[PDB]
Amino acid sequence: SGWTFGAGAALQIPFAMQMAYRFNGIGVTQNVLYENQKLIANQFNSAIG
Amino acid sequence: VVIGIVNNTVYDPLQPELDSF
Ligand SMILES: *[C@@H]1O[C@H](CO)[C@@H](O[C@@H]2O[C@H](CO)[C@@H](O)[C@H](O)[C@H]2NC(C)=O)[C@H](O)[C@H]1NC(C)=O
Ligand SMILES: *[C@@H]1O[C@H](CO)[C@@H](O)[C@H](O)[C@H]1NC(C)=O
Repeated sequence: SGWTFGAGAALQIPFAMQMAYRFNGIGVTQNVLYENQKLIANQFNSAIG
Repeated sequence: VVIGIVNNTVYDPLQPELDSF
């Protein structure tokens, strides 16, 4: 649900879409997430490893 | 490239004006 469970309602949202909002929050356009979603996911999975 | 994209019409407010013109 992203940040919405903190505000109280716990609104579900697809993970790739909330990550796209995180990108807007850092000042990167959300198309950068969807156009590079495979790379971003690979980078995240590698970093957790 | 976008995963999960969908097809829909996107309205363009300039088109009906030029059409009427
Ligand atoms: C969205 O619309 C496009 C057409 O603009 C569809 O693309 C066609 O898909 C068929 C297979 O179903 C292909 O044989 C065509 O060559 C495709 N055309 C183009 C221009 O790519 C697409 O399938 C539609 N998507 C959905 C989910 O309906
Ligand atoms: C969403 O998940 C279903 C399986 O629950 C799958 O069939 C479908 O292709 C998925 N859609 C996208 C856009 O990933």
